[PDB]
Amino acid sequence: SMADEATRRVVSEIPVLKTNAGPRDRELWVQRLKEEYQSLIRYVENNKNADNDWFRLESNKEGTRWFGKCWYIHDLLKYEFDIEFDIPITYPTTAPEIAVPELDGKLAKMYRGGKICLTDHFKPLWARNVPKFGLAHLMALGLGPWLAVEIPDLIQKGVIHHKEKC
Repeated sequence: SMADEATRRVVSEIPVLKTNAGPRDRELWVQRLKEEYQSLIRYVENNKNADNDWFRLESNKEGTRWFGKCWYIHDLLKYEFDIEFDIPITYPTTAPEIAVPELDGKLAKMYRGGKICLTDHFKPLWARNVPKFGLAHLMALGLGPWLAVEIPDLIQKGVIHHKEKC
């Protein structure tokens, strides 16, 4: 499969997750969060090594609410977006829905309320890999490819503009 190899090329250095638990699952959920943080931090360290440190995330105490920032570079200008998501009760079989609230209503591939609209490929890719993919994979395979199509279009249509903070 071209799809299987493309997926492997993106995720092969991201730690695989194991535990079948969502937010209501007590000690099993705490264990899943250890796998989620261990996978996220290795993905961040790999990104830094590759000059692609493109996001920061934190969570609430319970690990049910995630928020932070992602950066996208185009013609050497770095654009920053605030991101957030909830963990569904049926995680990790169900994938989270990433929101970029500032882009609500500013492009077609966005739902009402700021959730990014992904290709029909992400969801079945996630489903076929349950429960091995986690939040690092959501960023790598979900938000990452979405920004690489949509942010270039927002810049060319002048929908977003860059201003340097110095």
